[PDB]
Amino acid sequence: ARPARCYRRIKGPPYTREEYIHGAPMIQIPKFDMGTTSAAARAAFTMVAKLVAEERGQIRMQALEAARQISSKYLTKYVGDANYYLRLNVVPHHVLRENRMLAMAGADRLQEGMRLAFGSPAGRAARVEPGQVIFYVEFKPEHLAHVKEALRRAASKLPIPTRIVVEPK
Amino acid sequence: MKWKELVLVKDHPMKRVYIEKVVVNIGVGTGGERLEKAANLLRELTGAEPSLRRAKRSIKDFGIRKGEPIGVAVTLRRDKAVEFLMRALQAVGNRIKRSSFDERGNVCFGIKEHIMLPGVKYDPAVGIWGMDVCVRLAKPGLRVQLRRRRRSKVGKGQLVTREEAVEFFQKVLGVQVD
Amino acid sequence: VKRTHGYRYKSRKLLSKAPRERGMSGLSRLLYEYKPGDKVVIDIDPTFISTAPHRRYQGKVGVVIGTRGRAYVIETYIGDKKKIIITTPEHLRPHLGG
Amino acid sequence: ARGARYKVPFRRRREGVTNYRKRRKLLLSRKPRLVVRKTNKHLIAQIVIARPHGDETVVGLDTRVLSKFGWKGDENNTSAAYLLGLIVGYKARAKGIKEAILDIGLHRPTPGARVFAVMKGVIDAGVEVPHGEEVVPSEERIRGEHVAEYAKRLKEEAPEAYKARFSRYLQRGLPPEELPSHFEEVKKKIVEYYEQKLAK
RNA sequence: CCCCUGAAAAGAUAUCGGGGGUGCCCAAAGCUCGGCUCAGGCGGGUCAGAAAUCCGCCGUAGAGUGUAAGGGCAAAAGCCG
Ligand SMILES: [Mg+2]
Ligand SMILES: [Mg+2]
Ligand SMILES: [Mg+2]
Ligand SMILES: [Mg+2]
Ligand SMILES: [Mg+2]
Ligand SMILES: [Mg+2]
Repeated sequence: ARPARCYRRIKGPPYTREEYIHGAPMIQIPKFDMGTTSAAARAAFTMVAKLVAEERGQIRMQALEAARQISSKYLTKYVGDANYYLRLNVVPHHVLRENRMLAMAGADRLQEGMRLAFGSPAGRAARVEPGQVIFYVEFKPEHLAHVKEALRRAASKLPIPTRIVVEPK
Repeated sequence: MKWKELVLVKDHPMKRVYIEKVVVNIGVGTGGERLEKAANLLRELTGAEPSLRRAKRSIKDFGIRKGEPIGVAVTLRRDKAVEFLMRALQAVGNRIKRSSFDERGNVCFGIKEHIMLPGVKYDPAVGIWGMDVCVRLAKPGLRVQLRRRRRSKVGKGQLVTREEAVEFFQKVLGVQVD
Repeated sequence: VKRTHGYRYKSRKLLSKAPRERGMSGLSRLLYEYKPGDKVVIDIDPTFISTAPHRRYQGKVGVVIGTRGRAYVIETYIGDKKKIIITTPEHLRPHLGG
Repeated sequence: ARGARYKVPFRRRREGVTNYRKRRKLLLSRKPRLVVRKTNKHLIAQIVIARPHGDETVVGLDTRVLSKFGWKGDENNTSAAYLLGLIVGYKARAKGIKEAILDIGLHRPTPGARVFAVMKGVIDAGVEVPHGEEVVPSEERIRGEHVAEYAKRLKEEAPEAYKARFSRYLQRGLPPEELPSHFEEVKKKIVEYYEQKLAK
């Protein structure tokens, strides 16, 4: 994988129609909603924290997965799976491309340089706008310090600056 | 006991129930000569010319192609229907299951082999044939759904119901419904 | 790869209809009688595409010059060049604006 | 009906009165249409010009008009159809209509049908209607000889069935076996009334 | 050569840009007239069955229309004669 700065900016149209894309990669995020997901038990939670994007850009699938792991592990350890609801709010629909010389990927991929430059699929990313919610947490007011810490850890894994907004439901 | 007097009359003259038509069907698999025997049986059984029924699709597992005739059915009306219906009921024994009635006033029952019908003879030439007998009941005003011009829907109250169908077979045709 | 130029080569949007316009169109456009000097608007009807004029003439205003059987001979312009469009009334509308 | 993508057909199509595929081919003629429609009891004949905002009926009549010439046969048989066409034909001619195109709507063009009897009456009044020579009913049927022959057979077979099947005929004072004689009388009165009108 | 996209709501528009197709096939798959309604679902019906022919109800096209893609089409442009 290239450094994430290579795919951070929105430089072209969304590339999502998988029926026209050969070898589009499979999404490598196993779950998107963590903790207590049933709507009845979520009624106990009365606070909402959001990790909100500050800039527009593309977040790679592995960064979303890395952010999801660190925050969910922290909440499981310190808050408890029965006392919170955490949702990864964006889905990596956009397919990333790379122009590299490769074997077993088509004859055109054997031409070097910028000849036949249209890249083969290299991964997935979510295209986000300023103010967009990346992570969404529902919790009880007693755990505010722990929820803020979990979202601070998630933010350290993401390629764009974010900010934490805490509001009641 | 003819067609015009076989009518179940309720407390409105125009809400009467009568036998709209009786349809006899035989489903043979493929052959023409096999069909020909079945076609001849229906003509002599009912007195009416049967029509060949062509396959709607091509089913390889049944060995039938779309367009070849695999069926022989004739629809009976007025007096030929009543006459044949009486024979068909006898071949079963004036018994029709209650579940054989549909919600819209159709009754269909099967005939496993046609010898139980009165007036027919075991013939080693035609062989042995089964039969599907479907009877339709209708109140007056069904033309509204069938005419070419200004076709519309018949009102719900003027349609034959399941209960009016079982009553007609019991009270008018004298048939045991179970 | 260069643009291909079939007779209807960039006409997906133009020849598409909204769901509420599906099916046959009304027959009132058939019943207008145009005389020489009348102004018409070329409004292509996608249910009769074989008699429709080229996409470049959609929305243009022409003048009726005469008739040819059942079609009307219309004088119009593409930019600066005079063009003669011969088309049936189902692809025409009266121009009320002068 | 169910959902926004449902397309409701034209009002006259969902009423089942207008075949728009056939109507379009009629309008391409740009000629007046002879519209002939059948009801249970009457016949309707209209001469119509189509206009973008709606059709214009130059002349329209149903078979009730026959009582104005002392007609005593049935309202909508083959004989009544011919007389209706004659009245419509002369009225249409007085308004400047020379040629018309037959429009039968949803009725079938069976040979000898009443729609072609109205056409035949319209033709004899001077309005030209193109047609094939094998669909006009025979003159015997136009004169009602098929009605008279049926009643004569009924009387000598079941005299009561003659009384019921033609009760209204007896009420009007014209027995069905005398229909051809009366049809000539009514036809003469209609023709004379309009040739004189045309002459003046 | 052809369709969609790129193409920026008139027109034009390129790249060893993206997704595909073409060098045919059909005496019918061509012309016309009439009738009919499709995929699918449900209820009943002798073998018979998920699927055969029969009766009924629902069914905006979820079918079909030789062949790419896009567009059109329901008393039809589909199916049968
Ligand atoms: Mg760019
Ligand atoms: Mg060029
Ligand atoms: Mg052509
Ligand atoms: Mg343009
Ligand atoms: Mg072609
Ligand atoms: Mg047709």
